[PDB]
Amino acid sequence: RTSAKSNLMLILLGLQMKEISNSDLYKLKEVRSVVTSLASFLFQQQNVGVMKSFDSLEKEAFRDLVNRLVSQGLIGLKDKTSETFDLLPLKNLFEYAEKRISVLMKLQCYTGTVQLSHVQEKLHLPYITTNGIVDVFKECLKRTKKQYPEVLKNWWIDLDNSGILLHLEYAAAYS
Repeated sequence: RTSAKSNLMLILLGLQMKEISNSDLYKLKEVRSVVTSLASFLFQQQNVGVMKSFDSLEKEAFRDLVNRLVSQGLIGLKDKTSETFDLLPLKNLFEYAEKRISVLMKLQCYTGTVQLSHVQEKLHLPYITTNGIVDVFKECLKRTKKQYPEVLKNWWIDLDNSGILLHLEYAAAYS
């Protein structure tokens, strides 16, 4: 249902804090589950003659996951020396998406554009990418459909690198 990257993304979103160090994050039970699962994939992918310890594979998996997120601009490295991540970009992106989706539904809009540059300017996040915004909206839309089945029947997201196109289909009750 969701990629390993987005599972870690959801864990970060739920943490009741604005920042977290690499070491504190790696100690979270939920994080270890995701990491262990990815590590087993990395073990299978090792080339012939290559056999690293599982622990080594887990640390490599964890680094790959965090780097994928930082790379999409979903979270930032607020401090390199202490390896502390800034979680505000992620939480602000989710707030932005939730509000956008909310207003679109209230106006019964079936198709609307979300321009990447607008999101970058609005939240002062130059590093956010379209793939990052897509995953944030997918998660919010998934939650919206679950919480408001009388309003949101179905949804789709199309690509327009300049932005995304949200498609919303409404349920009978809302009309």
